[PDB]
Amino acid sequence: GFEFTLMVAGESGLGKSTLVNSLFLTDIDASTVLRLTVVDTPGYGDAINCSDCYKPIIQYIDDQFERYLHDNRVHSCFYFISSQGHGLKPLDIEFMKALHNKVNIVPVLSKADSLTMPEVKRLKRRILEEIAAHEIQIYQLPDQTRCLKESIPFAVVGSTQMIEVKGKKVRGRLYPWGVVEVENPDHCDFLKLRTMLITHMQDLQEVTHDLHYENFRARR
Amino acid sequence: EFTLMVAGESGLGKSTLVNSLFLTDASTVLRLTVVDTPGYGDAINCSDCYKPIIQYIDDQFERYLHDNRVHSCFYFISSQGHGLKPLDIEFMKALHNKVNIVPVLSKADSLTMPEVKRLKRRILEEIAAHEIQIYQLPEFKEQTRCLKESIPFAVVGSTQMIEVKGKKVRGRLYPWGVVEVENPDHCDFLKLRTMLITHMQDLQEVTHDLHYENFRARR
Amino acid sequence: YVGFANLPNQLYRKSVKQGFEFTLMVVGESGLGKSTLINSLFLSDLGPSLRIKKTVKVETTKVLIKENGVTLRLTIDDTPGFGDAVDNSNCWQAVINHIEKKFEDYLNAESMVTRSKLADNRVHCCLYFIAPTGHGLKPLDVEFMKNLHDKVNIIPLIAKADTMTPEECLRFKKQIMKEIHEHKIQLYEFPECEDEEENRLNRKLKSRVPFAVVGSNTVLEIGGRRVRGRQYPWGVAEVENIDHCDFTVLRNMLVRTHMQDLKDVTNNVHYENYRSKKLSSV
Amino acid sequence: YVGFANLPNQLYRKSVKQGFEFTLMVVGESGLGKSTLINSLFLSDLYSNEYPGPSLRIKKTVKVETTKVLIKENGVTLRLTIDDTPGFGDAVDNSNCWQAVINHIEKKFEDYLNAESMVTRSKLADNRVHCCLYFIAPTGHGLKPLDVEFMKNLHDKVNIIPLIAKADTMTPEECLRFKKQIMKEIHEHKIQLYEFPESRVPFAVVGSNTVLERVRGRQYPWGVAEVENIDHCDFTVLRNMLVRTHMQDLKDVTNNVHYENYRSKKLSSV
Amino acid sequence: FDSLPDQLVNKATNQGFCFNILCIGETGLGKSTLMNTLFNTNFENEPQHHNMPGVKLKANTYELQESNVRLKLTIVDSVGFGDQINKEESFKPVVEYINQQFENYLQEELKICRSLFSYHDTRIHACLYFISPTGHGLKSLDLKTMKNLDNKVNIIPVIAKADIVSKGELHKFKIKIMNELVTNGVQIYQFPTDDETVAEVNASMNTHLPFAVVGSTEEIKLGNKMVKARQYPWGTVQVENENHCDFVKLREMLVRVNMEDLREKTHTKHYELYRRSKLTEMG
Amino acid sequence: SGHVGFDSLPDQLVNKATNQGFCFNILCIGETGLGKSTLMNTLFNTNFENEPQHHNMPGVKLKANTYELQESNVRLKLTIVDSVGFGDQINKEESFKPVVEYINQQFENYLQEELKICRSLFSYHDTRIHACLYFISPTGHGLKSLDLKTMKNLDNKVNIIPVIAKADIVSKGELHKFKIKIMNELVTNGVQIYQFPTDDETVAEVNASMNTHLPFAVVGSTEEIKLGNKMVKARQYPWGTVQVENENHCDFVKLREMLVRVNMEDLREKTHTKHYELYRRSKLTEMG
Ligand SMILES: Nc1nc2c(ncn2[C@@H]2O[C@H](COP(=O)(O)OP(=O)(O)OP(=O)(O)O)[C@@H](O)[C@H]2O)c(=O)[nH]1
Ligand SMILES: Nc1nc2c(ncn2[C@@H]2O[C@H](COP(=O)(O)OP(=O)(O)OP(=O)(O)O)[C@@H](O)[C@H]2O)c(=O)[nH]1
Ligand SMILES: Nc1nc2c(ncn2[C@@H]2O[C@H](COP(=O)(O)OP(=O)(O)O)[C@@H](O)[C@H]2O)c(=O)[nH]1
Ligand SMILES: Nc1nc2c(ncn2[C@@H]2O[C@H](COP(=O)(O)OP(=O)(O)O)[C@@H](O)[C@H]2O)c(=O)[nH]1
Ligand SMILES: Nc1nc2c(ncn2[C@@H]2O[C@H](COP(=O)(O)OP(=O)(O)O)[C@@H](O)[C@H]2O)c(=O)[nH]1
Ligand SMILES: Nc1nc2c(ncn2[C@@H]2O[C@H](COP(=O)(O)OP(=O)(O)O)[C@@H](O)[C@H]2O)c(=O)[nH]1
Repeated sequence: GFEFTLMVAGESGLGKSTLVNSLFLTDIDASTVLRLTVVDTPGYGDAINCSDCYKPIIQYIDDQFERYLHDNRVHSCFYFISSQGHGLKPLDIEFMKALHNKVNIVPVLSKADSLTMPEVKRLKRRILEEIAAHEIQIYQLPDQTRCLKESIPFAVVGSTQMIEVKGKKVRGRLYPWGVVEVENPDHCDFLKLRTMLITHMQDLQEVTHDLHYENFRARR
Repeated sequence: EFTLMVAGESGLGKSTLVNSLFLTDASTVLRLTVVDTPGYGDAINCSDCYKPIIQYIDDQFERYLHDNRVHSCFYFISSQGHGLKPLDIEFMKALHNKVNIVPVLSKADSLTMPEVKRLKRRILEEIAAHEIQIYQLPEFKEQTRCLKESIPFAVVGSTQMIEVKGKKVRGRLYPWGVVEVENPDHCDFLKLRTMLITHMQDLQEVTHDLHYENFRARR
Repeated sequence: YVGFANLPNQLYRKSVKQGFEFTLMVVGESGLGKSTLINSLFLSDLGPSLRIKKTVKVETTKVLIKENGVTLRLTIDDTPGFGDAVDNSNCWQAVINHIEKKFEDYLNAESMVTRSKLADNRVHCCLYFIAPTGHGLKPLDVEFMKNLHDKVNIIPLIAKADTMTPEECLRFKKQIMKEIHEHKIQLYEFPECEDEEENRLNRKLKSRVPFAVVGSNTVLEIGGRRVRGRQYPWGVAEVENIDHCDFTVLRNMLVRTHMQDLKDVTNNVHYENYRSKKLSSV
Repeated sequence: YVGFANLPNQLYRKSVKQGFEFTLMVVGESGLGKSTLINSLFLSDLYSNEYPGPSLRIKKTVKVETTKVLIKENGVTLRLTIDDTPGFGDAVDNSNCWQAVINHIEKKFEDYLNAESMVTRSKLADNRVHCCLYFIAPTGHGLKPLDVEFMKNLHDKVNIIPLIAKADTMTPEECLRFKKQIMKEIHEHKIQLYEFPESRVPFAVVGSNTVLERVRGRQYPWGVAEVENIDHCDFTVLRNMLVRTHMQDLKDVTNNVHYENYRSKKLSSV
Repeated sequence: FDSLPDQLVNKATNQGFCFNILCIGETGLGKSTLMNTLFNTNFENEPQHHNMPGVKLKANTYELQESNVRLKLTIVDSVGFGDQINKEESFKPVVEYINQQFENYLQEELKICRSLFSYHDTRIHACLYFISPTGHGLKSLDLKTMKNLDNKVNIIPVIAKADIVSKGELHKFKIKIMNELVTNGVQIYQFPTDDETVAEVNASMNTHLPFAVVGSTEEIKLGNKMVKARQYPWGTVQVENENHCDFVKLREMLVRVNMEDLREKTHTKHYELYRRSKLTEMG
Repeated sequence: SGHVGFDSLPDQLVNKATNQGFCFNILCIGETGLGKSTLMNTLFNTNFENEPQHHNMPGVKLKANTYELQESNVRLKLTIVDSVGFGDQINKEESFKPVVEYINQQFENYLQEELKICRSLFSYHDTRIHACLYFISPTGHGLKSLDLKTMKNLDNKVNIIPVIAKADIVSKGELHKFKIKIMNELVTNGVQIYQFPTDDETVAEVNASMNTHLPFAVVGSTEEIKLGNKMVKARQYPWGTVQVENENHCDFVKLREMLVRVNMEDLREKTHTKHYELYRRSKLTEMG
């Protein structure tokens, strides 16, 4: 059927490779794997002065889009937000602002396992007020959206592990102090992300085709 | 008559022995002419003290030439000294040419018997050495011999009256005893008095014949 | 909790390896019991009392005395023969020059570009001896206190404190106190520190100065217990009871109650007062 | 029995009817117990409350003062002169501080010489300083330079008796050590002390005036310091050999050597 | 007669002690909570905002009483560090703060008329570096600042938010951390490796650098010993537990054993090097 | 006062004076044969034989002899100076000149040794005459002119105690009259003979004033005669024995009580203080 591509960007160590391998159950780098083309950017954030970097990623999608005009375009851009902060880092906000009109983004909270109940609520509220303050127009999910936008940017945990729990092979990170669980739908919310990715793949593709391409076709 | 003069120093008591001798300056008290000669030597210098007696005896013979003559020249030589002073020796040497010298030791009661023997021998030695021609007096034989041996005499005198041992006599009272002037064993008072009494006439004739007569030879 | 209270333990442990340095000077007429009192004060056989002789230059002695894990590098400054000579005018110049030379050495070592841990050589306390006349201070002693008290810590001691009936010790001590007040000789300072307990302690210590102190090296026993003191055909002149003498208070103040305090006064007052006189002259 | 043997009786009578005179000079560092020893030597208040000792009163220059006492005892009349040098060695500089002592001593000697050599002589008032007690501080080391130089400059003018001064402030062992060192320091500097006719020089002295029941002693917080003991102090030695044994041998030697040596030097100079 | 420690500590107690800590790391790493849980006293450090354009330094001073000891604690938090786009000059303000403290001390010590012992020691004694828990290796900024700062202040590498990392990945991160440190030749502040008999005690800790820390102010009720812990919906993480996190190691080292060591190394080792450089450049 | 001491001072004088040795000089003046050698063999109980004079001595001279005597523990050197030839010549106007010359010569010896620069007055031996014994002839009439002249010419130079020699020849009524006459001539001529001391309350009133019996009527000899149960010294006569140690016969006891018993040191002190001082003042005024 469709041949969905994928942009995954973020600072090093934010669990990008782990999450992409866990989500699709399969292991600038444009790797071709329904044909997936996971476009994972290796060098972004760890550099001494990461000022230009948001241009080459902008450069590549423009090259990808113009080549198609001349379906391998990048349709979704999973951007990762570090759990450490009380809000959004300048690099994160700048990348979202300068990348949201080329590829359609999905804000996602990296490593949700850092935050408690009131803390995850507070951080999510802060992200909501900040995106509504900088006027950040993320991809709006088609209309139960209340507990999505309560959770958006989806708190996520990614782990290529089958930790044993209750005699079941659960996707979970260990530690030395109680295991965490991926499928548990209380506030891990990876279930929400996978479910609605699967159930609005077509909508994602259509909005990418009819809005971002059309805007580019007006740009070119 | 008799001229008894006593010659010597002053203060030897000779006046007391004169008053005691007869039991009774000059005094004619027999007509005894006592001449108590003033004791010479009381002055510091005794060069001229000798002279007064020579002219008295020289004038005495002169009236005789023109019996007051001194028959006895009683000479009292001091008991205190060891012998003859230069004064006594000069006087005896200068006088014996004229007047009959007889020596008697005054104050014999101040002297011991060995000493008076010593002083008699020294007096005779000093007479012989200086060629002094002292009178050698010529029962009568016995008294003549004793008087010759007894020259010079030692005689004591006394005037006051004492109740010694009984009878009232002349003597001296001392805390050690009584000096009996009369007693022959005490002193030669009796020897002197008897010699004068017994030889008065011999003295007169010898004075006329020896001392006065050689004076005529000298004259 | 929180452990802010264990910091004194760390200070204690760091103080062990380095070692504390003390530099004590003893000043007085020859024969006044200086070396002997030093020997009896530190309980150590440092005996120059049998060194019957005159001297030439300032005598300084380096020793290491260790007890209870604490090591004292001790520089004892016994003055040369002074006061004994006929011409005693300006006999304190050797001591003053020694003090200034030590201060200059330490300050010059501090001022250099390259610095190790500074090897302190400054004299910290000075013990001056008063002849036990029984009438008053000698003019030499008054002069030398006047010429000395502004340069190092001076503590006056009544040497041969065993020669006085208690009435005469009373009279002599307050005669000395009156002379000290009248010449305005401020002895080891205790001006007006705002703390209460320590201030009353130090004002009760001032009221006793000068100290009737006897030194010796004997161990005589008295019927019942062993004591430390001297013998006379009529008793044992005792060093360790307050009734018989006042050595205990002097040793307490000098060593076991104010010795670190003495060092602080030396560095923070006497060094600093010299430093402003010196450095401003530079 | 020509009877000559009564001549000492006649000497007795004339001596006891004419009285005796003595002169004692006390020289040393102040505070050494000089006034107390003077009072305890004659058992009297020579230095009383109204007329205390030198240090209790006088130190001005470093000159010398004198006091008289008449002691009538068993019919013996003693005229005692106590001469004190109040303030000697108690100055910062003690150079040539012996001038006062020497001047006073030769002053008395010159007075006696003038009295003797005058044509019309009266009875000779003997004011010459007969005895001189020099006090040495009980330091224990040796002669202070001032002390040795004083003795060197005084040995040919007066009879110097060195005294150890404060003696209960000084142990018998250290006492003997200081005596021996004193002998040595006299020897190599050629000092001729008063050869006492009869090793003990210098003597140790301790005295007291407060009678304790009843002996003259000092009540220390540990006991009683009693003077009269022979072993403790030689105060008995000084007392006996000064006021009961050689009161007049000292006069004889002062008139016999220290006087004509002063007369021969003076008359040859004249 | 050598009871001088008693009087020494008596004067010290009459005075009180002083200490200075610097907290350097990216914002959101958990510095304020860890410093509240290190001294167990709630310093009012409000929720900030990342929009700080450059690295700034906020200093808070407090007087802490325990037993008889009064301690003047100066915490200095670096805010805005490691967030901006231009991360090249981010290591200058910390350098300038340390050098300014040393300059103040040098000017006061070289002053003619000194102020006795009244030198309030403002020199930053301890410096805690917070390193992001990424599982790969040092950032370029981290290595740059750590290398540029190890020769001025006593640097202590500490992994922030250790609860994120698992034990295997924590140890892997530790091993590449020390590999990068030795490769780039940085002399991370070592506790005395050859300290007589405490050599083993202060060398094992040197081998255990960098630490991994967790902090919490929420007193939660586990057993009848209500603790300092963070209660995630999947489990409770103890701050003071040796099995979970190495906060107790950091507290032990920084507070109980090695305060005066840090002060002495600041004075003798670093400040004198600063003195030599300044006097050489003085003339 | 406080307690004792200082009573041994007279004892120390006594011991030092005894050790130094005592010296007494006696000038014996009297006409030859009066008993001078005999009286001073009597006085000192020993034989000082000195030859019984040539009565024809060409000039008056002095024979001075020195002896040593000892009693118990006191040792005394006697300088007995006898006037030999005195009163024997015809010319006696110069009789006393040698004696006065001798006295002044001894005074000058003392005073000349005193003024020497290297003097030794402590050890030097004085030769001044301390006491003079004058012998009065027992005349019964008074004192001769020579006695008055000698005593007057010698009263201010040495102490004179008038003594009657051979006193055993005068009766006691005569003795009293002759004594009273002697003291009358002494006071009338104003001879300053040596009088007893007055000051000392012990003896110098009672014995001093009681002995108003001067001059002493004494006798002397060397033979000891048995009286009672004692070998008492005496002068023998055919009518008895004159004892010398009995007061009622002679006054020898009182003479000895002066010379050797009670007032010898007074004699020496007066020689040094009354006579020597007079000569010294006169000489030092004469010489300048
Ligand atoms: N996952 C995890 N979160 C923590 C940990 N410690 C603290 N936090 C949370 O992380 C957030 C960061 O806390 P802070 O220390 O205040 O953040 P900061 O960077 O110091 O900035 P300030 O708020 O100004 O102090 C806090 O809200 C804590 O609740 C931890 O050990 N692990
Ligand atoms: N009756 C009596 N005879 C005496 C007395 N004294 C001396 N004689 C005697 O006189 C003799 C002469 O001796 P002295 O008179 O003593 O001799 P001198 O006159 O002293 O002369 P010198 O020997 O030179 O002193 C003696 O032998 C005695 O016998 C006396 O007192 N009474
Ligand atoms: N706690 C937690 N750890 C994670 C997560 N994702 C990755 N990790 C850890 O990060 C390490 C490597 O992450 P990685 O996938 O290379 O990071 P990325 O490539 O930037 O996405 C792994 O060892 C994981 O244990 C997450 O969501 N939560
Ligand atoms: N012993 C003694 N005394 C005598 C003697 N003759 C006289 N007297 C005494 O001497 C005193 C005076 O003597 P006097 O006859 O006047 O001496 P004249 O004037 O020289 O003769 C008298 O008192 C007599 O007692 C004598 O022979 N012996
Ligand atoms: N009475 C008394 N004697 C002492 C005292 N201290 C020392 N001594 C003795 O006095 C002498 C003083 O000698 P020393 O101390 O060496 O004198 P310095 O070193 O020159 O001052 C020594 O022989 C001591 O035995 C004391 O307190 N009292
Ligand atoms: N230890 C001692 N003290 C003495 C002695 N003699 C006197 N003292 C004390 O010394 C103090 C002063 O002595 P005194 O004036 O008073 O001394 P001075 O000035 O030398 O005459 C007196 O109060 C006595 O108690 C002694 O021999 N030994």
